[PDB]
Amino acid sequence: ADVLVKWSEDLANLPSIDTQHKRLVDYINDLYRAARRRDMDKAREVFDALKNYAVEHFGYEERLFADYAYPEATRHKEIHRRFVETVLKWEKQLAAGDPEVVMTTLRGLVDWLVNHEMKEDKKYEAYLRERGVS
Repeated sequence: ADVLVKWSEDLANLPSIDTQHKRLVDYINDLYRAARRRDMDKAREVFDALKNYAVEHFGYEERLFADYAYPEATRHKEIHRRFVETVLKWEKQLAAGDPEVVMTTLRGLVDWLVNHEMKEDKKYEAYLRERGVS
């Protein structure tokens, strides 16, 4: 009753990646509690940490892609870039348009965790593991 997103064995990936993906999960759940609270101060605070961390995380994945010539680097990097664009837009709508904007961004963040952080990222795991990345 408290949590929006939970870890799953299907999200599990390289251990260094898990560390970062787990942090995104916690930020999503933080934003969820802030919206339930409800509490726009916290929501904007959490959103900023989420925004910065997501960008750092995308930076780390792209560093691995480049170093190891991951064949789908270009597509994956562009998906990240498009999401960051989206995130900047949400940051504008969330400051402080309505309070239900935070709900539309939570809907977007759940979709992103399920379709990207799980489904899309899982694609790089074997290739990188093969080459000694963990």
